Amino acid sequence: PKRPTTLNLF
Amino acid sequence: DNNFYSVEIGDSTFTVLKRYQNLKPIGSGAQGIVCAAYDAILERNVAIKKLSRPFQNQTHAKRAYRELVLMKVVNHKNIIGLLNVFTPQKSLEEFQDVYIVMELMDANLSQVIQMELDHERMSYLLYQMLVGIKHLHSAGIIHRDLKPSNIVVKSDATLKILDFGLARRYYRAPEVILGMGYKENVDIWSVGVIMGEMIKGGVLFPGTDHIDQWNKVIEQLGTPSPEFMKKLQPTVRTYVENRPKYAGYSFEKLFPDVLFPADSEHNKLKASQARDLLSKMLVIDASKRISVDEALQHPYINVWYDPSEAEAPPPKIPDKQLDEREHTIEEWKELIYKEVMDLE
Repeated sequence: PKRPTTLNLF
Repeated sequence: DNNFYSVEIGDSTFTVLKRYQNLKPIGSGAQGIVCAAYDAILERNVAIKKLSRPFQNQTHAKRAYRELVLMKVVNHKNIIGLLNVFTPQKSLEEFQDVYIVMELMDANLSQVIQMELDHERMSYLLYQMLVGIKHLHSAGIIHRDLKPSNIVVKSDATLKILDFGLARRYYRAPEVILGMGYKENVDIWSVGVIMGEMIKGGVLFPGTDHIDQWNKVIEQLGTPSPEFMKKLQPTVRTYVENRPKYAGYSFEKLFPDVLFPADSEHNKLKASQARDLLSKMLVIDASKRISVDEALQHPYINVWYDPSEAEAPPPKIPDKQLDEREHTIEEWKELIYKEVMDLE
């Protein structure tokens, strides 16, 4: 279950 | 010259260390306007927030003091990092502004609510808030004012909490808005709302003032228990007890599948667990509302659980400080000043 590392601030 | 210097950002004058260049206004958190700046020494984007004569008034000073001590003594991957504080005035005589320099994040949650998260994001973000919150709490600090404006995120999916210049519109727990008397899970309502908002993708209770919420809130969750109404002030019980009465809706009908993303490859990251957690958090009666630990232990959240994130040693206050007194103008100034000078 891996921690996200990206997040799109569009 | 004297280390400092002055730029006009609109009507506001920022006076700051020469190392801080290229200030851009980025917004205003409760008690101060905030600039983004380039920090020429660290070679890094930073954020500078100014409190113009924070000793001005009883309110202001209580909060600025809280914020100062706290920002020093509290440190954690999920709480905005302090980098520098200063005043540019060279004496207690002449002292009036405080400048707090912090890390600069990419965005406040306002914002994440707007976009279309998968489950591991929604969960992980929430996990991070909860962990930051558990940290505050472990040193008997209760934020009471958590909301998307005062929670920031980064484009690597880290989240940090700003603010204790309130810590000690309808995101505030009912126990709080009803002069009722509170406890640590007063912060869990906040999260419940925010999560609710993350799922819905917009405002959870399309409601204007700090009691037009109330109706939209009770309309939806349902009128709170009789033997919760007691607990209220006779002053207030009358008002609440008088409102129309609502059954509420189930959490399935309030947060239905269609609003959630696809059930992840992972066992626990599912709309039924999200709904579960939510219905345990977004509860009106605080003594029926989940604590931070339970939320952390909850199948939707615990997938990320890390003892070294979640069980760090509490910040330690002098408990000499715990705003146990009111003051006069002069004293506050001195206190703040001592505190700020202490921070240089």
